[PDB]
Amino acid sequence: DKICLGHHAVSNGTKVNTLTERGVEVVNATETVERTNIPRICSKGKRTVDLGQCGLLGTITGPPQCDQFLEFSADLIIERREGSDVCYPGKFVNEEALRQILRESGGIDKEAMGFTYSGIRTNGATSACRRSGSSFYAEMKWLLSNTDNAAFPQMTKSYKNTRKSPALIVWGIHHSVSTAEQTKLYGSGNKLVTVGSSNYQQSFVPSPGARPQVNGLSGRIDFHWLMLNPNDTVTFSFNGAFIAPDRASFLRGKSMGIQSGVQVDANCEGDCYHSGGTIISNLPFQNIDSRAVGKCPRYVKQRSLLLATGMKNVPE
Amino acid sequence: DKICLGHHAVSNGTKVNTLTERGVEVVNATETVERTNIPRICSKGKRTVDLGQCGLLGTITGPPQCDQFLEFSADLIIERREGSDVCYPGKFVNEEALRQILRESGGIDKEAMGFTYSGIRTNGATSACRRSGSSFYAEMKWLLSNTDNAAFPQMTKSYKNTRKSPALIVWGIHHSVSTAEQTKLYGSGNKLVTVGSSNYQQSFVPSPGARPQVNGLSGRIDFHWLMLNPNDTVTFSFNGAFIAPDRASFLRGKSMGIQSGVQVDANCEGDCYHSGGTIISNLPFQNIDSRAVGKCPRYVKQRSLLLATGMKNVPE
Amino acid sequence: DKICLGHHAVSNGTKVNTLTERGVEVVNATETVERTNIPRICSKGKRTVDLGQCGLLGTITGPPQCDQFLEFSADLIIERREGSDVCYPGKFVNEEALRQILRESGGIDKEAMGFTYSGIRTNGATSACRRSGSSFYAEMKWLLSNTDNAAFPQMTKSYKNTRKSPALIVWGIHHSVSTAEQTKLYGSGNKLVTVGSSNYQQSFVPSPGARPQVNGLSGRIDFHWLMLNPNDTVTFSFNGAFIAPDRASFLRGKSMGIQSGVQVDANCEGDCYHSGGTIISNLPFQNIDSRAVGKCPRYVKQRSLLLATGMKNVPE
Amino acid sequence: GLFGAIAGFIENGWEGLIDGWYGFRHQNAQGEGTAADYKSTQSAIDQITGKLNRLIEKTNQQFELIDNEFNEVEKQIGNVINWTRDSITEVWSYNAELLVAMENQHTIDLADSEMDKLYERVKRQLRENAEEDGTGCFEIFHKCDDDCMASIRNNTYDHSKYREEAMQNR
Amino acid sequence: GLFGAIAGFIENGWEGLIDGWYGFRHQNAQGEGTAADYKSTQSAIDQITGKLNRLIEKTNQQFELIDNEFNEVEKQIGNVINWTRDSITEVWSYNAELLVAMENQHTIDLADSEMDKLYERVKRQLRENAEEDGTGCFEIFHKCDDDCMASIRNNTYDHSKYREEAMQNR
Amino acid sequence: GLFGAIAGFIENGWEGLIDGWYGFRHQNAQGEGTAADYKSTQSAIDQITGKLNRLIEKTNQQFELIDNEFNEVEKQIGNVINWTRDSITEVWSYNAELLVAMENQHTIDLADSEMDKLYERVKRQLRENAEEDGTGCFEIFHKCDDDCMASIRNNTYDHSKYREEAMQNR
Ligand SMILES: CC(=O)N[C@@H]1[C@@H](O)[C@H](O[C@@H]2O[C@H](CO)[C@H](O)[C@H](O[C@]3(C(=O)O)C[C@H](O)[C@@H](NC(C)=O)[C@H]([C@H](O)[C@H](O)CO)O3)[C@H]2O)[C@@H](CO)O[C@H]1O
Ligand SMILES: CC(=O)N[C@@H]1[C@@H](O)[C@H](O[C@@H]2O[C@H](CO)[C@H](O)[C@H](O[C@]3(C(=O)O)C[C@H](O)[C@@H](NC(C)=O)[C@H]([C@H](O)[C@H](O)CO)O3)[C@H]2O)[C@@H](CO)O[C@H]1O
Ligand SMILES: CC(=O)N[C@@H]1[C@@H](O)[C@H](O[C@@H]2O[C@H](CO)[C@H](O)[C@H](O[C@]3(C(=O)O)C[C@H](O)[C@@H](NC(C)=O)[C@H]([C@H](O)[C@H](O)CO)O3)[C@H]2O)[C@@H](CO)O[C@H]1O
Ligand SMILES: *[C@@H]1O[C@H](CO)[C@@H](O[C@@H]2O[C@H](CO)[C@@H](O)[C@H](O)[C@H]2NC(C)=O)[C@H](O)[C@H]1NC(C)=O
Ligand SMILES: *[C@@H]1O[C@H](CO)[C@@H](O[C@@H]2O[C@H](CO)[C@@H](O)[C@H](O)[C@H]2NC(C)=O)[C@H](O)[C@H]1NC(C)=O
Ligand SMILES: *[C@@H]1O[C@H](CO)[C@@H](O[C@@H]2O[C@H](CO)[C@@H](O)[C@H](O)[C@H]2NC(C)=O)[C@H](O)[C@H]1NC(C)=O
Ligand SMILES: *[C@@H]1O[C@H](CO)[C@@H](O)[C@H](O)[C@H]1NC(C)=O
Ligand SMILES: *[C@@H]1O[C@H](CO)[C@@H](O)[C@H](O)[C@H]1NC(C)=O
Ligand SMILES: *[C@@H]1O[C@H](CO)[C@@H](O)[C@H](O)[C@H]1NC(C)=O
Ligand SMILES: *[C@@H]1O[C@H](CO)[C@@H](O)[C@H](O)[C@H]1NC(C)=O
Ligand SMILES: *[C@@H]1O[C@H](CO)[C@@H](O)[C@H](O)[C@H]1NC(C)=O
Ligand SMILES: *[C@@H]1O[C@H](CO)[C@@H](O)[C@H](O)[C@H]1NC(C)=O
Ligand SMILES: *[C@@H]1O[C@H](CO)[C@@H](O)[C@H](O)[C@H]1NC(C)=O
Ligand SMILES: *[C@@H]1O[C@H](CO)[C@@H](O)[C@H](O)[C@H]1NC(C)=O
Ligand SMILES: *[C@@H]1O[C@H](CO)[C@@H](O)[C@H](O)[C@H]1NC(C)=O
Repeated sequence: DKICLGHHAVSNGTKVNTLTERGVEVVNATETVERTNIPRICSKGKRTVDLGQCGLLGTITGPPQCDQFLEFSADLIIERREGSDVCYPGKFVNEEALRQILRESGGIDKEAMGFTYSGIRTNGATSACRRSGSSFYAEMKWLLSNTDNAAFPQMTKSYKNTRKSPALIVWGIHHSVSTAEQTKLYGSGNKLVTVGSSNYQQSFVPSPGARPQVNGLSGRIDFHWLMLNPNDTVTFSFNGAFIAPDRASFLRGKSMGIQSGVQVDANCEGDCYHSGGTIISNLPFQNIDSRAVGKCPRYVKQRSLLLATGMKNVPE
Repeated sequence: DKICLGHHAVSNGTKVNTLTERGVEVVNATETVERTNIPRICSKGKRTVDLGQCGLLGTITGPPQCDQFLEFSADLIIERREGSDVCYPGKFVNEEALRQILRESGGIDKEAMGFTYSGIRTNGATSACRRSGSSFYAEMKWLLSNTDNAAFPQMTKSYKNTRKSPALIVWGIHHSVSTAEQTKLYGSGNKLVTVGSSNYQQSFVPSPGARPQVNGLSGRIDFHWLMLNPNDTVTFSFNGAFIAPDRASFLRGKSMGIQSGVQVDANCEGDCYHSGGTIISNLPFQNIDSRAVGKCPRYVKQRSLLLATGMKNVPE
Repeated sequence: DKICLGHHAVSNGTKVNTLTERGVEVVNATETVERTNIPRICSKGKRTVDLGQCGLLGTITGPPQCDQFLEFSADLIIERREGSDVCYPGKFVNEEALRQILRESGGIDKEAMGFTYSGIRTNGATSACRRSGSSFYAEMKWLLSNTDNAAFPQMTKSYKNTRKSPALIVWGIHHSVSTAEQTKLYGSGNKLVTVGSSNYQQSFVPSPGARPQVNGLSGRIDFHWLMLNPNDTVTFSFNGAFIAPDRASFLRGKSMGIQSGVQVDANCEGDCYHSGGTIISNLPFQNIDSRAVGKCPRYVKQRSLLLATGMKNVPE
Repeated sequence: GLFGAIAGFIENGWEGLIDGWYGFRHQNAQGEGTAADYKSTQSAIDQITGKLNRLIEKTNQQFELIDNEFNEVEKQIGNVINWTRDSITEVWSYNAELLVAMENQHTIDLADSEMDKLYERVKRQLRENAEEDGTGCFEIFHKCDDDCMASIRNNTYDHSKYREEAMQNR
Repeated sequence: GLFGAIAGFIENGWEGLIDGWYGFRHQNAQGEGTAADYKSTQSAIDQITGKLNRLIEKTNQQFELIDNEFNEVEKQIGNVINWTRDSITEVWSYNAELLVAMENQHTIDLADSEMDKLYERVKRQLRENAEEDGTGCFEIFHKCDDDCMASIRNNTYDHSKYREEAMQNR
Repeated sequence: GLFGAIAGFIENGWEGLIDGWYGFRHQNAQGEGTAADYKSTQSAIDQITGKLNRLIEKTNQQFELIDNEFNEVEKQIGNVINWTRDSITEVWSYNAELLVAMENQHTIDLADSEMDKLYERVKRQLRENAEEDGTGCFEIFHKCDDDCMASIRNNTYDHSKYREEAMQNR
C-alpha cells in the first residue's frame, strides 16, 4: 500500500557549529585544527646542520666550538640553546639581522682577504679560546704593537670583492680591562677605527674599563659587519684596538633556519618546524605554536573547529 | 471557500545591503559597528594610577612631580599630556621601549643598589628640581669631584641582581653648558663611562656645549637603561659626567597602559580604552578610534553596517 | 499536447571553481585578478616632479644635479635609479625615514636660517661639485679656519623656527682623508659638534681616515637631520668638521612618492603605481606587483580567479 | 528570495499580522479572520537570534600601544606601524562588509524558506480537498466553519473526513 | 544545484534559446515554437549584476612605500616588513579564493532557483488541466493553439475556461 | 534545514539504513523491505568530498623567523612584531571560525536538498497513481509486489501501465 522515503542516522552523532547554531549534531565530522606534534626535527632528505655548541654568528669568526662549521652547507640550519658565538667575551653589533641572513644563506664559503702586515704583531691569543693551549678566533687575527707599550702605525688596509655576489665582512673592536691595558697592547693616546664602503660610512673609538668576569676574563670584543658588493672596496683605517678579518664569507644559496631543543630525525619529513618539533599535517590551521616557521597551517587560537562531513543526525 | 497564507510587514522598514542588492528593505535590523563613546576612563574595579604631572619614565628616576609615584602598583596606568619625565632637562635613550615595558609592569618596586662612595661628592643639585630649595632626582645621585676643578678617580662600581626577576637599571650622563663647566665638575681631560652586563656592552663619552634654555637651564642629562638578569652583574667604569643610580627597580606583575585626556570614573567598567574615553560595547566592530587598546571590537572604516534580524519587508 | 520548460546553453562554456567543485562549466564568467600593466607612469592631471638625476635627499642640500629642484612642488614624486643625493661623497643618517617624509611632503619651500659668521672661512668647495668650476652644496656652507692649520673658535649658533609647521634642519659632518687633513682645515685637537632641540639631544665627533675613491675623492661627509617644531630653537655648538645649513626647509602639503624606470604620460590617469608602471583597473585584486603603492587592488598570489556571471552550462 | 514565496508568488505581506511572522487569514460562510503560526515563526526567530549570539560572542584579545599620541615615535618605525595598522584596518573593513552582506542574504532566504515550508505542509494536509490558487491560497471545495480552519492550524484536520464530498465537488 | 532543476530534472539546456535565459518550447497541433521568459531572465541578470557592482565598488585606501627597491633598507627592519607583507598577501589570497568560490556556488544555485520558480508558477497556472511529466514538461489534455500557449506566457491563461474538458480528458 | 525535509516533514532518520545516505523502506502485501538510492547518496558524498579537497589543498607559503626564542630581540621591535603577529592571529582565528560555520550550514542544507530532490523525483514518477502522505510517504492505490517497488528504484516504473486502476481506486 505504500513506499516511504528517509535518510540515515546514528546513535552517536558528532556535534558541530553553524552560522545559526552551536552544537547541532551531524552524522560525521572531521577536525580542521592540527594539535599533533612530532617531538623531533623531521629532516628526511635535507642537508641539515645542527650547530650544537656552535653559535650561528660564531661560524663567521670561528671560536673553537665552531671549527667544524667554518664553511658549512645546508638546506636546514638548527640553532641550540647551548650554542655560543664567542670564546673571548664579546657581542655582535646588529646580531639578529646577521642571524636572519645566515639562517637563509644556504651556508657559507670563505675566501682569504689577502691582508698582509708590516710593523705590528698579529698572533694575539687568550686562555678563553682553547685549542690545546691558548689561541684565538680562527677567521680573525688579533693585531698589536710589536713590543709592550709601543706605538701603532696609522694603517690603511683594503679589500675588493671581486666575486659576483656580496661579501660578508666582519671586524672586531677590543675593549681592554684598563685604560692602562689598551696602552700596553697598542700604545697610549686615543685610537680610531673607521670603515668606508661605497654605500657605507661609520667610525669606531675604543672604550677601555672594567667589565665583570666572563669565561674568567673581564675584557670584551665588539664584532661588526657589512655586506660588501661586487667591485666595491672596503677600507680599514686604524690605530689600535682592532681585531682583523682574515677571511671574507660568501653565501652559498638558500636555506631555512630554526631554533629547537629536540632531536633530529631522518625518518620523518616535514616543512613546518617549531622549537618543540615538527608539524606534519594537511589541515588548513594549527593550534600548536604561533611562531612555527617553514610551510605551515595558519596558527589559530581555537583548539578545535569541526567541519561537517555528513547530514544532520535525527535519531529516535 | 478558502484559506490564504501570508507573512507580516511594516510601514517603516529598515534598509540593508546583501550580496546581491544595496538598500533592500527588511522588517528589522540591528547595528554592528559601535559609534558610542563614553567620554571618561571607565575604571571600576581596577587598581588605577593617573600619572597626572608625572611622566611614566620619571617614576624610575624620580623628579619632584613623581615623588608620590616611585613605587606604584596598578592594573591600569594613565599617562597625561602634561606629564614630564624630567626636572633637569634631559632625555631617555630608547624612551618608548622603556615606556612599553613600564605600561605593562603592573607597577614597580625599588631596591637599594648599595653603592658606596669614597673620594667624590654625591650631593649635586639644581633649581630646576624643587623640593622647597634646590634638589635632584630622588632615585639618583649627581656625582662630582670633591672640590672645584679637582680630578676624578677612575671608578669601578658593580651591582648583582640577586632576585628572581630582571632588574631595570638606569644611569644618567651629564652634558654641561661649556667645555669649561665639565672641567669644573669633574676635572679636565676627556672622561669615559662604560657598562658591561653578561649580555650587554656599550660606551658613553660626554659632549659638553651650549644648548637652549629649558626650565631656565641650558645643560642636559642623557638617561640610559638595561634590564639586568638574575645572578648577573652590571659594572660601571667611569671618570666623570655620570649620574649614579641609587635604587634599582623591579616589575610587580601585569598591567595595561593608556594615554588620555578625560576623567577617571569608578562607576562604569570597560576594557577598551582610547584617549577620548572608553568603548563599552558587545558589537563585533567599532568606528571610533583605530588606536584603541585593551579588549576591543575590531576597528573598521565603515560608519555603519546593518544586519538583518527579520525577513524582507513587502508592504502595500 | 505539451509545453516544455528549459534554460539556455552554449557550445563554449567557461570553467570556474566553487565551494564544492573545481572546473564546473558555467555560461559566462569574468576575471577578478588584474594582470594588465600600463608600462608608463600615468600622470594626467597631477603636479609631477621627475627627479631624474637628482636624489630626493639632494633636494634638501642641493648638489648641482638638484639645482632645479631646491623648492619643488608636487602631488606625485618620481625617483629614478640614476638619482644621486650627493656630489661630494657622503651619506645620510636615517636616509630612508627622511625619504618617506619628503615623498609625502607635497614638496618643499626654503627659508634663510640667517646664520652670520665672524672668525672663520665659509666658502669651501671641491671638484666633485661642478658648477663650471669647483663648488659645493647650494643650501650648505663648508666652514673652515681662516688660514691653514689655524684654530677654530668654539661656536654657538641658533635658529628659531618662527613658522607654524615644523622645520626640516640638516647639517653635515666632514671626514677628511687624513688626521693631518682635519688639522689643516680646522686645527689640531679633537673637535666636537652637538645639537640641542627642546625634544632632541645628540653629539657628533669627527672620524678622519682613508676611504676609497668616489667621484675621485676619498673623503666623506655625514649628513644629519631633525624636525624643529614651531617656537623651538636648535643650537649648534661646534669646533670644526662641520658643514653648515644655510636654509631650512618647510613641507608644502601632501604628495605621493614612487620609484620607477618607465616614462611619464599625461594622457592616461592612474592612482596605483609600481616601478614598471601603472595599474588601471576596477578589479578588486591584482597579480602584478605586491609592492604597488597608491590606491590599488589588493595583491594576491593567484594569477586568475574567475567569477561566474551566468548559470551552469549543460549542453548536448 | 531563493525559495520564491516572499516577494514571490505571495504578492505582499500583511501589516495586520502583528501576532507572529507567518500566519493564516481564512475566508468562509462565517466571514474572514486571521491568526499566527507559532511553530514556523519561532523557527525563524530562533535561527535569527542564533546568528546574533554568534556575532556578540566576542571574548576579545588584548592589544597594547605600540606608538605614542603625545610624543611621536621615531619616524621610520612609525611608518611601518601605520602601514601595518592600515593594512589590518582594510582586512577588517572587508571582513565586516562581507560578513553582513553574506549573512543578510541568508537571513532573507531563510525567512523565505520557512514560509515555503509552512505552505507545503498545509498543501500536504489537504489531500485533494483543496487545490492551489497561485497567490498563496488554498481554495477549499468542502465547507469549513471556524472549527474546521482551527483544526488545520492545530495540525488536526482530517482529510478522510471530508474526502468524498470535496472530491466530487471538483 | 541546490534546487534540483538545472542539471537536474531538466536533462539539459537549449542552445537554440538565444533570446533569454529561461523560456518555453511548446508543441501542439500547429507544430513546435520557442520563446523567452523576460521576467525570470531579468531577475537572475539583475541579481548577478548586483554582485558585480558590489565587487567593482572599490574606493581604495592609500598606501605609501615603506621599503626601497633601489637602496635596500636596513636588514632587520626589511625582514619585518617582508614578513608582514607576506602575511597580508596570504590573507588576501585566501579571502579572494574564498570570495569567488562562495559567490560562484550561490550564483549557480541562484540560477537553479529562478528556473524552479518559473516552473512552479506555470504548474500553478494549469490547475488540473495539465499534469507533470518529470523531464520539465507539462502535458496538456485540452488542446492549445499558438493563441493558448501565448496566453500562458502572458500570465493570462484561464484554467476555468478549459477546465471540464481537460478534467474529463484525464 | 533550508529545504524542509531532513528534521522537517520527514520526522527522523533511519539507523537501519547502513547501505547509503538516502533510501526507501517499502510496505506491501509481501511485507516490509529497505534499500539505498546510490545516485542521490553519491551526489551528496561527491559534493562533500569536494569541500574537503578544497580545504586540504594547501601548498603553503614560507615564513622565516623574525624574532628569537633564546636571545630576546630589542624590545621596541619585539613589541611591533608581537602586535602584528597577534593581529594576524586574530584575523585567522576569525577566518577559520567563519569558514567552518559558513561551510557547515551549507553542508546541512545541501544534504537536506538532495533528500528533497529524490522525494520530488519519485512524486514525478507516480502521476496520479499515488498521493502524498506528508510524513515523507507515498500511498499507492494500485498494488505493488517487490517487482513493482524495484521498478521505481530503477527509474523504470511505468505510470500508464497501472494508471486506470489506481485512478479509479481513488
Ligand atoms: C681570575 C683571577 O683569579 N684573576 C683575574 C685574572 O683572570 C686576570 O688576568 C687574566 O688571567 C686569565 C686567566 O684567568 C688570563 O690568563 C689572562 O691572560 C691573557 C688571556 O689568556 O686572555 C693572556 C693573553 O696572552 C693576553 N693577550 C693579549 C693579546 O694581550 C690576554 C689579554 O691581554 C687580555 O685578555 C685583555 O685584557 O690576557 C689574564 O689577563 C686579571 C686581569 O684583570 O684580573 C684578576 O683578578
Ligand atoms: C637665566 C639667566 O638669567 N641667566 C643664565 C643662567 O640661568 C645660567 O646660570 C644658571 O642659573 C640658574 C638659575 O636660572 C641656576 O641657578 C644654575 O645654577 C645651578 C642650578 O641650579 O642648576 C646650581 C647648581 O648647584 C649647579 N650644580 C652643580 C652640581 O654643578 C648647577 C649646574 O652646575 C648646572 O646646571 C650645569 O651646567 O647650576 C646656573 O648654572 C648661566 C650659565 O650658562 O647662563 C645665564 O645666561
Ligand atoms: C686621483 C689622483 O690621481 N690622486 C689623488 C687625489 O685625487 C687626491 O687629491 C685630491 O685631488 C682631487 C682631484 O682628483 C681634488 O682636486 C682634491 O682637491 C680638493 C677638492 O676638489 O675636493 C680641493 C678643495 O679646494 C679642497 N677643499 C677644502 C675645503 O679643503 C678639497 C678638500 O680639502 C678635500 O676634498 C677633503 O679631503 O680638496 C684633492 O684633495 C689625493 C689626496 O688624498 O690623493 C691622490 O692619490
Ligand atoms: C601615523 O598616523 C598617525 C595617525 O594615525 C599620525 O598622527 C596624526 O598626525 C596628524 C597630522 O600629522 C595629527 O593631526 C594627529 O594629531 C595625529 N594623531 C595621532 C593619534 O597621533 C602620524 O603622524 C603618522 N606617523 C607618521 C610617522 O607619519
Ligand atoms: C624583501 O623582499 C624583497 C622582494 O620583495 C627582496 O628584494 C628582492 O631581492 C631579490 C633577490 O635578493 C632581487 O632579485 C630583487 O631585485 C629584489 N626586489 C625588490 C623589489 O627589491 C629583499 O631582498 C627582501 N629583503 C630582505 C632584507 O631580505
Ligand atoms: C613577545 O611575545 C613572546 C611570546 O610570544 C614573549 O616571549 C615569552 O615570554 C614569556 C614571559 O615573558 C616567557 O615565559 C616565554 O619563554 C617567552 N616565549 C617565547 C617563545 O619567546 C616576549 O616576551 C614578547 N616580547 C616582548 C618584547 O615583550
Ligand atoms: C560516542 O559516544 C561516547 C559515549 O560514551 C562518547 O564518549 C564519544 O565521544 C562519542 N564519539 C563520537 C565521535 O560520537
Ligand atoms: C568520518 O570522518 C572521519 C574523519 O573524522 C573519516 O576518517 C571517516 O571516513 C568517516 N567515518 C565514517 C564511519 O563514515
Ligand atoms: C666587475 O668588474 C669586472 C671587470 O673587471 C666586470 O667583468 C664585471 O662586469 C663587473 N661587475 C659589476 C657588477 O659591475
Ligand atoms: C521610520 O520612518 C521615518 C520617516 O519619518 C524615518 O525618519 C525613520 O528613520 C524610520 N526609521 C526606521 C527604523 O525605519
Ligand atoms: C528590532 O531590532 C532592535 C535592535 O535594532 C531590537 O532591540 C528589537 O528587539 C527589535 N524591535 C522590534 C519591534 O522587533
Ligand atoms: C642564582 O644563584 C643562587 C645561588 O646563590 C641560586 O639559588 C639560584 O638558583 C640562581 N638563579 C639562577 C636563575 O641561576
Ligand atoms: C572557446 O573554445 C576554444 C576552443 O578552440 C578555446 O580555445 C577558448 O579558450 C574557449 N573560450 C571560452 C571563453 O570559452
Ligand atoms: C560575458 O562576460 C564578459 C566579461 O568576461 C562581459 O564583457 C560580457 O558582457 C559577457 N558576454 C556575453 C556574450 O554574455
Ligand atoms: C609662537 O609664539 C607666538 C608669539 O611670539 C604665538 O603667536 C604663537 O601662538 C606661538 N605658537 C605656538 C605653537 O606656541
